[PDB]
Amino acid sequence: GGTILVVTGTGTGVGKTVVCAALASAARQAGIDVAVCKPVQTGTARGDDDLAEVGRLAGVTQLAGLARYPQPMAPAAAAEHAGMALPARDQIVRLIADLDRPGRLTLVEGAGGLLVELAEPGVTLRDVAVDVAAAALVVVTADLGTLNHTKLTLEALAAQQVSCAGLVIGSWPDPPGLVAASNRSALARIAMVRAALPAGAASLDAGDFAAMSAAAFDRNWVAGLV
Amino acid sequence: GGTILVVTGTGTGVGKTVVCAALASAARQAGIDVAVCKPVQTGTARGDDDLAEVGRLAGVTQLAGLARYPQPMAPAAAAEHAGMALPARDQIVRLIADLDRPGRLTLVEGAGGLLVELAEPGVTLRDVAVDVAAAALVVVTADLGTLNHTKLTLEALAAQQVSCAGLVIGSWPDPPGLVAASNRSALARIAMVRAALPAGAASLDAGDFAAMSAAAFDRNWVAGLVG
Ligand SMILES: O=C(O)C[C@@H]1CCC[C@H]1Cc1ccc(C(=O)O)cc1
Ligand SMILES: O=C(O)C[C@@H]1CCC[C@H]1Cc1ccc(C(=O)O)cc1
Repeated sequence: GGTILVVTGTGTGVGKTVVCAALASAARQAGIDVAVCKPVQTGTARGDDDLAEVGRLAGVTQLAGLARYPQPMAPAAAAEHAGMALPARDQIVRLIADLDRPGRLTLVEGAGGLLVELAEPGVTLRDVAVDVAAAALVVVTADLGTLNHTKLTLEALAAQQVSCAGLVIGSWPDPPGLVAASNRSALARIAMVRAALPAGAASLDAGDFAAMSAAAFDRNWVAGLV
Repeated sequence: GGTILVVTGTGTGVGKTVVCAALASAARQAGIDVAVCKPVQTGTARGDDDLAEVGRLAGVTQLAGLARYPQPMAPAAAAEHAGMALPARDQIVRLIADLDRPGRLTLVEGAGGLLVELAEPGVTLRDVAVDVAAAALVVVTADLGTLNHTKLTLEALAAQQVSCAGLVIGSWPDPPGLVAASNRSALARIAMVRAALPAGAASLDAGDFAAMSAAAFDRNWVAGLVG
């Protein structure tokens, strides 16, 4: 196999997808073959499609999903609303395992934070990460409260021996501000901050997004991922 | 001693203080002697004073502070900004132990969420709860994202064998939307939802607050907290 990395976050709406896209873009620009697996998508009624964001922003074509739920809710609630079960754990893990190949960086995107249910019954992205021996990249905010949520997520990773590949600040403000600047220094004291994406990066066109991504990450770190 | 409960939250601004006030009020209405302590208060330059707020709302008079910092930031950053040190672990323990008394419910209000550093080095409200054998009451929101934060918080309590006294929804919308109702149902499957404080509870006067508080908690559960 290659390198499997779950891209999780401290919560919902913290920039997981755009960080997934940004890392994919940087990796592809380093010559790395990149696949993204998002087993479960919700909020499809309003048009959510994080795989398409990755495909458009980063140029990834190996974009694997299993289930799509109309309502913009956590997978379990969206599945309950729709009256249909979430996928099975085996579906998700085998899909990722089949995507994984030598020389490839396979990013795995869940929904919401680390402990949200992704597959029936009650299996999370952390469970999946354990099953496929992935490390976890954790997308954080720079906002008030990020320190607790980041420490909570890192503890939960370590509790099941899922290695933390670093943090990415999903949206970095301009100009920072006292709290954002303080949080960035504090976050760097608990884990490597791999990048801090400029606020609004998710709306860029493909060209600007690739330039942003290459600048966002350390070249050597990206190159060493596989 | 009596019963020590730390009142924590999934994060900042989730209603910890109002919940502390609400529980204090319900317990006082049960005849339970209540003390509330706030090891670390930040935001004094903004006028933040959670003890004064619990006193105003619930009529608690036994209010013990320790460290206070001007800036409305996490304790470590507020202390750093003030050129001050955080308190030491033994100072928070002493502050709580001095309050603990048979038949008394002592509430310890944290700053931000459970894993926030309250004492150097990296000492948290969870560490303090371990030191004083306190259970933890977890204030949650009903908003999108609460489920992950609540499970993260409950796992962190269990990782150190800190009993979870239950959850309190810090603000409950009336009427609830689809997500809030789904979240409350999902929260109750995670742990006991002891109360859901009505939105705007913090704005009530002492009489309406006391009524809301007596209505918000199960009086048997409250009385059961303290022997
Ligand atoms: O991936 C995202 O964060 C954006 C999704 C868009 C639709 C709802 C988001 C999924 C989600 C929301 C709340 C919770 C919870 O833990 O309460 C778990 C997962
Ligand atoms: O008690 C509260 O939640 C209200 C305080 C008012 C001013 C800052 C709040 C404290 C705090 C903020 C962020 C974090 C973090 O983990 O980033 C930890 C603690």
